[PDB]
Formats: sequence, structure tokens, C-alpha cells
Amino acid sequence: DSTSDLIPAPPLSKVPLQQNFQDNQFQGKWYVVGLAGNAILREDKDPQKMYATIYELKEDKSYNVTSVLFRKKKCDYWIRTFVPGSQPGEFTLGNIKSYPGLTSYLVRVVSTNYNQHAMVFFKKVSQNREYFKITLYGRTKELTSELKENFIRFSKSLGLPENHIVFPVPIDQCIDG
Ligand SMILES: O=C(NCCCN(CCCCN(CCCNC(=O)c1cccc(=O)n1O)C(=O)c1cccc(=O)n1O)C(=O)c1cccc(=O)n1O)c1cccc(=O)n1O
Ligand SMILES: [Cl-]
Ligand SMILES: [Sm+3]
Repeated sequence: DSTSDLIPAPPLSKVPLQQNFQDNQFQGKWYVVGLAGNAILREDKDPQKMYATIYELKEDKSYNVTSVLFRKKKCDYWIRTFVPGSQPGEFTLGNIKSYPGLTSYLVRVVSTNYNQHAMVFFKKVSQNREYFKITLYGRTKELTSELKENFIRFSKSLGLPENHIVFPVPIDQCIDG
């Protein structure tokens, strides 16, 4: 039982796809340097900590995707599969049936230069609620003001105000491995 009110997901036509996406070059570790979405809310109290996400390309060209978070004084590891979707750089979540309430989960790589930064769009329908976010990934924990301004501009183009954009605080626990 619940009530919630969400900013509507944008149409996919507003979400670019990285041209000539290179699945091998996207592999390895990325830090989550920025997050924006309709369930992201900037909170001065308990600021969001940076986490890292590792993409490994499998034989069948799916990704094993592992996020590492520091929570309650320990490293917490979330492992899932991204299955290639309708075009290069687009994916859906593998094994959707295994996640209660989940009916769709879409990933689109918007832009990346592979060796410094990426922006990736996610849309999920869970218990019939449509959540979306944009993740700004960096190969390092810092990115330029330019890249952050680009991220903010892109987020706003998808109907997100500034208070639904956060920049997780760099940490050293867990994510330096
Ligand atoms: O709105 C979104 N995110 C902002 C709020 C995140 N959050 C607060 C943080 C929670 C902490 N965890 C989750 C870590 C564990 N994860 C999961 O066992 C998981 C299983 C199945 C689907 C799924 O999505 N998750 O996360 C992250 O920090 C984390 C890290 C890396 C990737 C990732 O996805 N998450 O969440 C939520 O509780 C939340 C609310 C609504 C939808 C949703 O998916 N999540 O995770 C969102 C929109 C569209 C796709 C999507 O995956 N997300 O998370
Ligand atoms: Cl992630
Ligand atoms: Sm999630």
C-alpha cells in the first residue's frame, strides 16, 4: 500500500543513443559521479555516497554488471545482467522475472568517450510505477565542470529540476579496489 507522485518519464525520442557504440571499450570500472532522476532528491542530510559499477562483457555479448556500495560499514555488491536490446548501446535487464513487481527495465548509453566519462539513461517500471534516471559515470571520481554542466543541461531537458540532481560524495571505502 502506497501513494507516490512522480515526474513523468520523458519520451525515448528525447534520449540520444551513443553512435557506433563499442561494447568492448565500455568495459571495466566506472564511478557514479552524478545522478539525476524522478526518484533522486537532493538531501543536505545524509548526502549520497559515491559508488562504483563494473561492466564485464560476456561471451554472448551481454554484460555482467556489478555495483559496489559502502553501506553500514561494509562493501555491498549488486550483480545483474544487461542483455543487448534493439540497437547497439541499448540493453534490458536479464531475468526480469526474478525481480518481484518489475515489468520493464531499459538501459540506453547516451554518450561516452569510453576512457573518461559516460551518461547512461535507465527506465524501470516497478509495481506499475515508472522511474527514470540518468547516471553520469567517470573513469575517475572527479569530472570537469564542463561535463557536469552538460549532465545538468541534459537532465533538465528530460524534465528534471536541479533538486533532482545530485553529485555523490567521493569516498575511498570499497570502490578503490
Ligand atoms: O530511480 C532510480 N534510482 C534512484 C533511486 C535509487 N534507490 C535508492 C538507492 C538504493 C540503493 N541502490 C540499489 C542497490 C541494489 N539494487 C537492487 O537490488 C535492484 C534490484 C532490481 C532493480 C533495481 O533497480 N535495483 O536497484 C543503489 O543505489 C543502486 C546502485 C546501482 C544501480 C542501481 O540501480 N541502484 O538503485 C531506490 O531505492 C530505487 C527506487 C526506485 C527504483 C529503483 O530502481 N531504485 O534502485 C532508478 C531508475 C531506473 C532504474 C533504476 O535502476 N533506478 O535505481
Ligand atoms: Cl550503476
Ligand atoms: Sm535501481
